[PDB]
Amino acid sequence: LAISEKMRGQIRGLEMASKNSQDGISLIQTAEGALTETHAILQRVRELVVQAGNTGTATDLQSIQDEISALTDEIDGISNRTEFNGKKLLDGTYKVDTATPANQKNLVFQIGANATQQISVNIEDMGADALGIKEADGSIAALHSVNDLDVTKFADNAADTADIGFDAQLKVVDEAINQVSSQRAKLGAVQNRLEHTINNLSASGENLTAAESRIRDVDMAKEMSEFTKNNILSQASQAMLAQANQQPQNVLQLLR
Amino acid sequence: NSVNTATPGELTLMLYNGCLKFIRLAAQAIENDDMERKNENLIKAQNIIQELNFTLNRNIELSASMGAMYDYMYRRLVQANIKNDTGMLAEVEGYVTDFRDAWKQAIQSE
Repeated sequence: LAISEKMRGQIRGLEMASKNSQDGISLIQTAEGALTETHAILQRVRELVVQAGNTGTATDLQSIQDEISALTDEIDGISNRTEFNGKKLLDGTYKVDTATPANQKNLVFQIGANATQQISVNIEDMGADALGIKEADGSIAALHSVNDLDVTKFADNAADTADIGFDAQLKVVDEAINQVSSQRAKLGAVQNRLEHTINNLSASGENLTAAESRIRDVDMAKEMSEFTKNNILSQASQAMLAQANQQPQNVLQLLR
Repeated sequence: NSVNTATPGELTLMLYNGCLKFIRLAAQAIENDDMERKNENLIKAQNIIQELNFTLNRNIELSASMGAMYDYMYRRLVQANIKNDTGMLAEVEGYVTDFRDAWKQAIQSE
């Protein structure tokens, strides 16, 4: 057992780096899955804005606006409830803050070969009042956010009316869609970097366990699984000696 | 529960069964798009495979091929995690089922 016990100490560093990279990838996949929902909701909001801009039936406008307001509330819910290990990911907790860096919070990941190079990652506010036409700075002026959409104003304003006409409110949705797409793409690049780290960690572990890194592909693993299964059946006493070496308190902990 | 009761062979069988349970839970989490749940269960499954590998008596000849399978199972579960690949999970589930079924027979006929 002592041979196997020190093999733990050899690759303990690689295993914990592998767990950290897995945790980081799943955090990003959690954020990306929620952003996919927000993007889909924004696409539906655009359909309703376009429908409102072509409707001459104002109670139709009010019913369309009711749906839009419920959809932008869905966007707020996603930005407020999306979490990984209790950390709010999409509510602006981790947004960049170049105007006041003292207020900025970063997500930290470990990247590169050996998973020792730290990087900082930010995620912008994805709530409805933080998506839309941005000013020169990060700010969104009045009537320029997805939360400000109001298609009932189309009844009293021409399509080219500033801020509240059909063209301007449609532009708010287009900009918001691209903002969500940009945030998801930036997180995908980080995920790609963590994937490369995982594959270098695996190659490092493959080198340190030569003759236990022996299984290459599905064909070998399938064939070795059947061969090993039959050897366990045929050599029960050897199988017991080889593997039945767990201590009871470690088993209860692993089965939680 | 009543673990100090179990024989050494029965303890190992408990580990194989837990590994399968956590892989199945992670596959289900992938269908439900629950990334955190998938990640939690695959790491649980990986920890079991690593505990099995590190409790091998490598003076016994059988330990070489069992540990080589554990190494592939661990690497394959990591890939399935980051790729959301249920197909990969079904592959590793088949290996653990092989080990589980043979182990359960081994402690019986003994």
